[PDB]
Amino acid sequence: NSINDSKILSLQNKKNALVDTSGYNAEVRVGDNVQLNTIYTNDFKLSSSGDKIIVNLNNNILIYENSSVSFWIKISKDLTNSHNEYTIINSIEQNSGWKLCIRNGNIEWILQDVNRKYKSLIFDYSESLSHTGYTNKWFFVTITNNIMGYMKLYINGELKQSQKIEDLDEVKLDKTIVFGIDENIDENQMLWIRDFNIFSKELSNEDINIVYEGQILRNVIKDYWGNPLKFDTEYYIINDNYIDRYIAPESNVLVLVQYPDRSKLYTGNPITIKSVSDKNPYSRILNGDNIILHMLYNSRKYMIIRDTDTIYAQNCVYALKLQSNLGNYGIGIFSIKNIVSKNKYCSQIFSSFRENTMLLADIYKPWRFSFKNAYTPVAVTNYETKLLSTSSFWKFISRDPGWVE
Repeated sequence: NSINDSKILSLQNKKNALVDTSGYNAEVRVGDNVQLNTIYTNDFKLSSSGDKIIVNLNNNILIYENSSVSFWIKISKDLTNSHNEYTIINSIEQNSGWKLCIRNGNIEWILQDVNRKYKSLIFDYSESLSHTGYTNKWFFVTITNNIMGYMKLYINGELKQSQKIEDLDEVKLDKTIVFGIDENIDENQMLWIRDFNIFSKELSNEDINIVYEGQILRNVIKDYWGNPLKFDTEYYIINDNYIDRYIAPESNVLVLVQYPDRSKLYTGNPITIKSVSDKNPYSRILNGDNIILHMLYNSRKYMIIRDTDTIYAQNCVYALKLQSNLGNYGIGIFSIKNIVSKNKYCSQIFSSFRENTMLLADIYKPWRFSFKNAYTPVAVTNYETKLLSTSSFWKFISRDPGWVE
């Protein structure tokens, strides 16, 4: 309400064109090579040869003023793992204005006056390409400014930095905003931005979380990178407690096998998700949807099913197995639900076959004619006290163009 009312620029894909739907009619010129609406309706990709977007504002409503800028961004590995500084959004016409820069795993917002003097807010999104970092992951950015002279930086609704801006003087805002990288770049160096908005007020933490919660699309399951999960797409599924292990069948019992090369992310047996009630090929998976899992193992497709008999040693614990006969079988139907978290894109997996179970990974003796131990994904009953266990969190890693190897 009050939030939407203060929007003076809102870049959205309407026809098959990126336009300003704030009502203020800014002119938006998109380069011919720029790809729009590839992951999210209102996203655009900056990868192509010097491709860019120019926004010429047609108003004069808007440093010592109240304003906010928000958008989501996803930066590829090759671009984050570079020592060069890249300007991606620029308002600086002459010497004053603002700009967003990328450099060595850090994202930086700069506000400078005519004398080349500047102040900034910085955030290390890529620890060191760490699993816990945001390299090639969608994350929400928000920058606010107030007449008090403070500019703040929020990431996924969390305040990261605050800065007093009295050191600077003459800072006039340009009527032009240019998206794009001017520096020469390589093939796999790319980034995506979605839902770029500018507000004529300083959004409060409450306001920001409302924007964040509304644009993350809570009912759409997410893959590891933050893209919406899709049917008929291959995924490497990993458990949050064993990020260095991939799912694999031993003696028709799925177990978590350690990666041969700990740096190679795409390791294992790809799993494709199928919809029980057929829809459209690669359509989005919503929470509560019934799904079936197919694993590609040695060039053959198998359906993952829950074992009917419990493993000896809550109450019941069942191992997962593979079945060559594909089709709709209750024992192979699962349900997925996103986990609420600002640090990860994970989900929990449930089965309501004969008893309500939730998938978890832990140490067990899954076999019948053996006492061998193994880290194994299991479907367990009475999981009420397990809802917060990280051992119940699963990540779906897809082959993403922003992470090549």
